[PDB]
Amino acid sequence: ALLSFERKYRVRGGTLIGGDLFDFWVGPFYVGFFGVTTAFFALLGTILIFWGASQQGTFNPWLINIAPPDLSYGLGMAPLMEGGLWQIITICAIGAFVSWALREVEICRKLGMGYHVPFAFSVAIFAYVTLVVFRPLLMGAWGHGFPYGIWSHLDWVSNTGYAYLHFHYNPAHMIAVTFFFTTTLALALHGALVLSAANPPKGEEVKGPDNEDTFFRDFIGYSIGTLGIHRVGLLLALNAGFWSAVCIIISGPVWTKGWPEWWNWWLEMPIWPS
Amino acid sequence: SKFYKIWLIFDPRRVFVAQGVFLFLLAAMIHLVLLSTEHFNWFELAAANAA
Amino acid sequence: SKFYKIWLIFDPRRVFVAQGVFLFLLAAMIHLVLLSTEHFNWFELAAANAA
Amino acid sequence: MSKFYKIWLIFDPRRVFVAQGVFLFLLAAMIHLVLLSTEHFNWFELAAANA
Amino acid sequence: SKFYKIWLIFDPRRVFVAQGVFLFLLAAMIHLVLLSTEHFNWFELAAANA
Amino acid sequence: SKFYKIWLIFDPRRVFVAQGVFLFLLAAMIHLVLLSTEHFNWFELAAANAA
Amino acid sequence: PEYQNIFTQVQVQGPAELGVDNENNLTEERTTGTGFSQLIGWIGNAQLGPIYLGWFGIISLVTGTLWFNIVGFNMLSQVGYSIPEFIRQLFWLALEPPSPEYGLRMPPLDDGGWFIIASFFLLVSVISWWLRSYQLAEMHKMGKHVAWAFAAAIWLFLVLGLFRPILMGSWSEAVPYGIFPHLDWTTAFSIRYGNLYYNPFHALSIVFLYGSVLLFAMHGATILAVTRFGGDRELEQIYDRGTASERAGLFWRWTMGFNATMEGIHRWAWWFAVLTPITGGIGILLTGTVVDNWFLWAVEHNFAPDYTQDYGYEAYTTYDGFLGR
Amino acid sequence: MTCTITCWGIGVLLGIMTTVGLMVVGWSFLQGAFMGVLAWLIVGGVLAVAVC
Amino acid sequence: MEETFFGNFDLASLSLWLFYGFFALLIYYLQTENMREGYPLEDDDGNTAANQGPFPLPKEKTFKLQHGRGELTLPGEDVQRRDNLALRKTAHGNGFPMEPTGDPMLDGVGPASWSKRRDVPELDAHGHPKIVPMSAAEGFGVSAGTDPRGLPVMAGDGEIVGLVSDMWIDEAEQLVRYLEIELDPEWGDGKRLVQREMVRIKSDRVKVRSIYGKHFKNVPKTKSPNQVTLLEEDKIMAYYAGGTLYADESRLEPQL
Amino acid sequence: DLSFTGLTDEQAQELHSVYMSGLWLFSAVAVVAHLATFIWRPWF
Amino acid sequence: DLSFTGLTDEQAQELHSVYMSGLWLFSAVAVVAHLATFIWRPWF
Amino acid sequence: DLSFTGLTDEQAQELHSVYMSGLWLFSAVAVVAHLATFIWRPWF
Amino acid sequence: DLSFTGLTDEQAQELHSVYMSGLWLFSAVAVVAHLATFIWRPWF
Amino acid sequence: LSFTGLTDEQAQELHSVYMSGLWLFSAVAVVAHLATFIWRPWF
Ligand code: BCL
Ligand SMILES: CC[C@H]1c2cc3[nH]c4c(c3C)C(=O)[C@H](C(=O)OC)c4c3nc(cc4[nH]c(cc(n2)[C@@H]1C)c(C(C)=O)c4C)[C@@H](C)[C@@H]3CCC(=O)OC/C=C(\C)CCC[C@H](C)CCC[C@H](C)CCCC(C)C
Ligand SMILES: CC[C@H]1c2cc3[nH]c4c(c3C)C(=O)[C@H](C(=O)OC)c4c3nc(cc4[nH]c(cc(n2)[C@@H]1C)c(C(C)=O)c4C)[C@@H](C)[C@@H]3CCC(=O)OC/C=C(\C)CCC[C@H](C)CCC[C@H](C)CCCC(C)C
Ligand SMILES: COC(C)(C)C(=O)/C=C/C(C)=C/C=C/C(C)=C/C=C/C(C)=C/C=C/C=C(C)/C=C/C=C(/C)CC/C=C(/C)CCC=C(C)C
Ligand SMILES: COC(C)(C)C(=O)/C=C/C(C)=C/C=C/C(C)=C/C=C/C(C)=C/C=C/C=C(C)/C=C/C=C(/C)CC/C=C(\C)CCC=C(C)C
Ligand SMILES: COC(C)(C)C(=O)/C=C/C(C)=C/C=C/C(C)=C/C=C/C(C)=C/C=C/C=C(C)/C=C/C=C(\C)CC/C=C(/C)CCC=C(C)C
Ligand SMILES: COC(C)(C)C(=O)/C=C/C(C)=C/C=C/C(C)=C/C=C/C(C)=C/C=C/C=C(C)/C=C/C=C(\C)CC/C=C(\C)CCC=C(C)C
Ligand SMILES: COC(C)(C)C(=O)/C=C/C(C)=C/C=C/C(C)=C/C=C/C(C)=C/C=C\C=C(C)\C=C\C=C(/C)CC/C=C(\C)CCC=C(C)C
Ligand SMILES: COC(C)(C)C(=O)/C=C/C(C)=C/C=C/C(C)=C/C=C/C(C)=C/C=C\C=C(C)\C=C\C=C(\C)CC/C=C(/C)CCC=C(C)C
Ligand SMILES: COC(C)(C)C(=O)/C=C/C(C)=C\C=C/C(C)=C/C=C/C(C)=C/C=C/C=C(C)/C=C/C=C(\C)CC/C=C(/C)CCC=C(C)C
Ligand SMILES: [Fe+3]
Repeated sequence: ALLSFERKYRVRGGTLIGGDLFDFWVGPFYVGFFGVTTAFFALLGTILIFWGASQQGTFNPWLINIAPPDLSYGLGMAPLMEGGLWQIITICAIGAFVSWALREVEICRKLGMGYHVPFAFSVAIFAYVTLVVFRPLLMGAWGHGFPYGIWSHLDWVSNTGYAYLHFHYNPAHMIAVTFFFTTTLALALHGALVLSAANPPKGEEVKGPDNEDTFFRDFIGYSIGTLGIHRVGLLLALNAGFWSAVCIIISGPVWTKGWPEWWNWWLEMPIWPS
Repeated sequence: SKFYKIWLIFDPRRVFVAQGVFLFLLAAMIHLVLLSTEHFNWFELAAANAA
Repeated sequence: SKFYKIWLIFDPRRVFVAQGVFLFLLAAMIHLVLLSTEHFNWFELAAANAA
Repeated sequence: MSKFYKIWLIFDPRRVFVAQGVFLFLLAAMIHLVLLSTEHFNWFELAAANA
Repeated sequence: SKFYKIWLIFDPRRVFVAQGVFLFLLAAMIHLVLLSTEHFNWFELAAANA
Repeated sequence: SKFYKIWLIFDPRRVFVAQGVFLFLLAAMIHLVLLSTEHFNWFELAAANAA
Repeated sequence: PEYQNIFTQVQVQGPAELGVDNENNLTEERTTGTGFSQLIGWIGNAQLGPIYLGWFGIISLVTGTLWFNIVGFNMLSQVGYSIPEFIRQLFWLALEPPSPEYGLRMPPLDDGGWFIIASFFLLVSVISWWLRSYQLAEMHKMGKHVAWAFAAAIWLFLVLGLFRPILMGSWSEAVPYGIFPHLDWTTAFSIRYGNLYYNPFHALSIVFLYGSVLLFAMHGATILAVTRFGGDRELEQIYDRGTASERAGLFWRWTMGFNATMEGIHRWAWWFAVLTPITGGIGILLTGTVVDNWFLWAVEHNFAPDYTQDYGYEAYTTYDGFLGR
Repeated sequence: MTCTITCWGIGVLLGIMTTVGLMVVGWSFLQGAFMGVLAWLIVGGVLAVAVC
Repeated sequence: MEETFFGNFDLASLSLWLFYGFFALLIYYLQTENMREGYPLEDDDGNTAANQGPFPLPKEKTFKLQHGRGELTLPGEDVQRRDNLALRKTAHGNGFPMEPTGDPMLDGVGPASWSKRRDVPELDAHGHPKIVPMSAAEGFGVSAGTDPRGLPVMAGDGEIVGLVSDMWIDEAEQLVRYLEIELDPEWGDGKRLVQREMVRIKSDRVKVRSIYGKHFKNVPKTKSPNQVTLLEEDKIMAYYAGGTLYADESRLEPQL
Repeated sequence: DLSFTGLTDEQAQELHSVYMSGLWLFSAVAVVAHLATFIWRPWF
Repeated sequence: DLSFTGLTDEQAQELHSVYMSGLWLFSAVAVVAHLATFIWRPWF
Repeated sequence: DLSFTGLTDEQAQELHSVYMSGLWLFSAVAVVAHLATFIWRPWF
Repeated sequence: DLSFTGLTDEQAQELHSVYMSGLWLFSAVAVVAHLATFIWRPWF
Repeated sequence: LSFTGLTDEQAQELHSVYMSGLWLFSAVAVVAHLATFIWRPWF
């Protein structure tokens, strides 16, 4: 159904392709040309996962594992039950993610708002793309992508991390991790100000932007502002997604030794006395 | 000669601060390259003497 | 000479704080340099003298 | 020498006294901690040795 | 002497609160240092005397 | 004597909660460092007495 | 293209804002010293306003510096007061926790004794800062959401260094004070107790860590998308819903079938971030005290994947083949 | 602006020069790049502040 | 303890199930807190829908608005609803877009639609209007970036509609909000406001691409030249963003 | 004459008298506790 | 004459006399405690 | 003249006089403490 | 007539007179200190 | 003519003092360099 104010916004137009052929709503969802492709690709990938689970012998969501082909198969296609099903789902997954981002462009174009949300999602897609196709292409085999399992894809992270003998010493991992722990810190503090100002102690008037602006001035000596926090909050999250893509694309295509050995440039500088 | 006119361009308070910082950092840097060498390192040189 | 005119340019409050932290930090650094040398480490020298 | 009292014209007594107290104690803890690190001036380790 | 004038510069509330926390932190610190040593640790000395 | 004037500058409402929690954490801490020691651990001592 | 609100195209600077005040007399503890930085004003507010210094702020700063100095000055002494070596090994030095042989007793100063004293001052500094956050919110007559959220972070901070070492009965279970060393502890902690990936609370905490970055990217971009309708004024949109809140809600309703309000988004934002250390704190507490091996726990509870392929490299290639000879 | 950005451009240009200059006399890329990054921030920052 | 209560159900397993119960209650609480605005659902015809969702409406909460503006209980009738919308259904059923019956930018529908906010200016902590022109503001000036006052304004089709005369700022946050445009006689009559988020400032001009030259004369005006009410802000901003789709047929029709 | 907390001299004087009664009562119990535990296991 | 905190000179002298009374009482306990510990286990 | 903190020339004289007396008392203790330490365990 | 700090020429000499005296007193101790340590362990 | 808002007479007065300081700083540096050359020459 609609909302109390939704009717005045559901106008015709704003599509990127297909016009009014697909321009309608199914329930609350908006269907576009890319909503049709999203439905096809997502459903095809979902069914193929359970088809592979049926042949795997288990339907347990923890134990379902669709794995890439061996490194021997290279960049070519593999038998469906020997790693080819994973490749098809990857094509479906990429098609469903790109369509989802393009569908968001149509929605935000129909509402006359900015395209920040689809652009931010593209960084998430870029991180997924650099894990499943970009990095395997550089390393020369489709078997370097992570498997499609709830707990299996943690084993891929564990072994890939320990393939460089200490993955905490990765300079890009060091930067990327700093962005998660800070984005969550920024999210916690930003969400606290709005909640604290809008929900004061019982019997007290609600607070305006000035009161929360002066709180952090009293608290940490500097306040970034109502607009600045969202502006810097997106940048912290986008940098987190980007630098996480960097830490994994340089592990194997750019660096093959252990990651602690990378810091040997700093230890053995000519300036340091012997 | 007529070099005094530089103060009609440079702010005396803004250049004195820069000159003071530059002079000390330069002095510390030269004092540090001497200690890097094994010939002019007076700390290690004194240890070699009377030993 | 007539160096007193430096105070017509430098603010005495801001300069005095600047050299107060500079003088101690310089003194602490030099005292730490000696402690890193075997010859001038007075703490370790007393231990050797006792033995 | 006899006319250093004018330093209190430049400096506010309130902030100088607070800063001096923090610096003096943080100084005192530094040397006391330095002495405890040495094997010769550790008065706690010496008392055990005399036992 | 004339040290009574220190209260003309310092706020009596501020000194007392600062001194109270400062005094306790030393007492806990020095007691902990004594516990670290083998000679001034009164807990193990009682055990050793058994 | 004259210590009753400490309430003229300290808020009794603020002091008591600070004076209250501090006593419990101190009491809990001493009961814990006392339990860590083998000699003064009354829980372990009772089992030893029963043998 | 259209102007994306990522950088302000023009900045206006007026008299410094000293902040609001009430009968609590906030101004008497304020520094009243302000400075304006234009570089940071391209992305946020350009004023480095006065900071409220009370007693919880002063106590935390002084005790925090003592922890910083004790850890730092020990590191300098470790390399024999060699400043060039101190800088070179700065990321490698640390103040190691006590050895396991001392249990919960006070260890010698050179073998973790200074670690306990330094950790005592850090604990005081962190708790004092929490009290300052709680006190400031009370004096501003605002909600205590900042203090409660910060208390969630302290919960993992307390568990990781105070609560868990007591339960294991050894101060040696604490985290070393080093840049690289606390990364070494993190890796060694996972290896010692099985595989921390299989800790359900570590998995759950990652869900809320990913969700936190997920949701703040979603919220950060949505507000920037509706900032043309005055969407950055979130507080006024709660009290009087404008077109900015409607379009932001309708964008997500048409995308994923449901949305939130301008207030309710910050309840989602608050809870995912707060649940990140709360769940992790429980997972670290159970690690060592209860389980001692997480992968074997996973095998017992039947959520560890099983593999049927071979393991050696000889089952996939040859040494000569890999070398191309 | 148009001068702060230009002064920043001179800093990054100097950092590239510093990297290759140190590589010529030995060192390594990462060792040279670190001083190039460091020279970018210092000289580039000073230029943007010393003159506007 | 390393002893299990029954089977393989230890303390770690018990804490997991306790969190599952807590999370289910948390999700229920979080979702209901998001239903304070926009409900009941209604349908395309305006009547309340037969389906309302699995989550019931939350209990009423009250906001004590400042500056003597009364209270506000969010779960209830919405005063921001618009009436006499110039739209018609394109289908007899549900789930299909509405077609404007006139000029969408003038009637305020779709991307150009505003919301019936309060007809009073937003106030700062003191109580004065939040957004004021820099002419009234004392001690405020441009400290960085390009000053747009005096630069010509170029519309979305390249037409020059006037020169920027003033610029409205948020003195509470020291942030620029609007730019005043002195419309030329050939394009308009008086002054118009454009929000800072729809204008790109160049060295010699300011460019607004969402509005053509002929659409500037119909931008909503402010009742007074010293302050702007919340309703006027919502009408002005919606007009410019509505031009991103209604300026010409090329924008409305699909790009491919 | 002086009160940073707005309490007159008379109120503070009797506030302290009640406070000292609790302080001595708390200390009296503590003294017996330390005296009893020294007989049990002396630490000196 | 000079009073940053506001309280008068004779008022300051009254407060300092009490502060020293408490200070000497605290120091007297410390000296006795330090003397007892030195007899127990001297550190010199 | 030259008043940057509001103090007068005559006001600052006794403030410095008591500060120096406080300085000498603090320094006198340090000399005695240092002299005792050198006798106990000399560092030269 | 030139002053960027509001200071007067006549009182600038007054400030510099005691600063130089502080310079020589600080330097005199340092010269004695450096002379003492050179006798102890010379660095030349 | 004068970007610092400083008259010609003041600038000439300011330079003479600055030269006097520069020579004194250089004179000390010269004397220091002969001491180092005698103790440990680098040529
Ligand atoms: C080999 C490594 C192990 C590993 C071992 C651990 C360990 C060990 C832990 C985690 C934990 C965490 N892991 Mg894990 N983890 C691994 C793999 C991963 C991966 C991945 C992609 O592979 C990810 C994303 C994560 C993610 C996470 C987060 C969910 C979580 C941290 C909570 C948090 O926010 O901390 C933020 C909290 C803090 C930083 C404490 C805050 C301290 C206080 C509040 C601040 C004091 C400030 C201080 C005084 C300095 C102030 C100075 C200022 C300058 C003034 N792990 C592998 C398996 N993981 C934590 C956990 O379990 O949570 C349940 C944890 O302890
Ligand atoms: C800036 C980086 C951060 C980010 C941002 C981000 N994500 C986003 C957005 C943004 C800004 C959206 O707008 C968009 C959205 O609408 O979210 C509600 C989204 C989104 N990111 C999501 C999830 C997600 N984000 C994650 C993280 C992040 N995304 C980063 C922290 C993660 C991680 C790393 O854990 C996940 C799992 C979704 C909720 C949503 C995208 C929804 C979508 O793509 O829908 C279309 C597809 C389907 C309905 C089903 C597709 C099924 C496939 C065809 C088959 C399976 C493929 C897959 C590889 C399975 C693997 C399973 C195993 C790994 C267990
Ligand atoms: C769990 C979700 C996120 C989170 C939440 C979170 N953290 C928080 C909060 C919240 C909600 C706060 O409210 C609180 C805060 O104040 O934020 C501004 C805070 C905070 N958590 C912080 C950081 C932090 N957050 C972290 C992580 C996170 N916490 C997540 C990202 C981490 C990590 C990765 O573990 C850290 C390290 C702090 C910035 C802040 C509160 C810490 C604090 O101020 O403690 C008091 C200590 C001091 C004032 C001094 C510390 C030591 C100084 C370096 C000493 C001074 C040195 C100086 C050079 C002097 C030298 C003198 C000598 C030369 C003599
Ligand atoms: C590595 O370090 C190692 C070696 C480990 C180490 O140990 C380093 C140790 C180092 C550095 C020692 C540093 C210690 C120093 C310097 C000691 C200062 C200690 C002092 C000064 C003690 C004053 C106590 C007096 C009080 C606090 C109250 C008096 C009590 C009365 C009751 C006050 C109230 C009185 C009133 C009358 C009421 C008020 C009146 C009115 C309102 C009218
Ligand atoms: C070996 O190599 C390595 C290791 C790298 C190394 O070591 C490198 C070291 C190198 C290069 C040293 C370079 C340092 C230099 C050069 C520092 C000289 C320092 C100098 C010169 C400062 C003296 C200041 C003393 C005064 C001046 C006190 C005055 C104090 C008094 C008390 C003030 C008087 C009172 C008043 C003014 C009151 C106000 C008056 C009125 C209100 C009227
Ligand atoms: C390893 O551990 C190591 C490190 C060795 C360690 O432990 C280090 C130990 C260290 C440092 C000891 C720290 C010192 C301590 C703890 C001494 C302070 C102790 C004190 C001060 C005792 C107060 C007792 C007061 C009470 C308990 C009740 C009195 C309150 C009464 C009941 C109030 C009445 C209420 C009223 C409302 C009055 C009514 C009147 C009006 C309302 C007018
Ligand atoms: C192997 O090579 C390595 C090591 C790598 C290397 O880099 C080599 C080093 C290299 C290349 C550095 C190149 C050195 C250079 C360029 C030397 C610059 C140094 C200069 C120029 C010295 C100025 C001294 C000026 C003073 C110190 C004045 C004193 C000022 C006095 C105090 C007066 C102040 C004013 C007043 C008192 C009142 C005035 C006001 C009124 C009258 C109103
Ligand atoms: C790595 O380093 C290693 C090698 C470890 C190292 O050790 C190197 C250490 C190095 C270099 C530090 C060198 C320390 C230095 C230089 C510190 C000198 C310390 C000084 C100078 C301070 C003393 C005097 C202060 C007092 C104590 C005043 C007494 C105050 C009195 C009591 C106040 C009286 C006031 C009033 C009553 C107000 C009356 C009010 C009115 C009249 C209104
Ligand atoms: C130039 O300046 C000087 C100054 C010279 C200098 O050197 C500069 C200093 C320098 C460079 C030091 C740089 C510091 C570094 C790298 C430290 C990084 C720090 C890191 C990574 C922190 C790890 C996580 C810690 C946890 C997780 C704690 C948890 C434990 C908490 C605290 C609980 C309390 C613990 C207890 C045991 C309670 C004890 C209490 C009692 C017993 C009552
Ligand atoms: C048997 O024994 C034999 C073998 C014979 C033997 O011993 C052989 C030895 C022989 C022969 C001598 C070998 C040693 C020698 C030669 C020692 C070097 C001597 C040195 C290095 C001299 C130091 C003086 C430096 C100062 C003291 C500068 C003062 C700097 C001042 C402080 C300037 C800074 C102040 C400012 C104000 C500037 C700021 C300005 C503005 C801000 C404008
Ligand atoms: Fe927000």
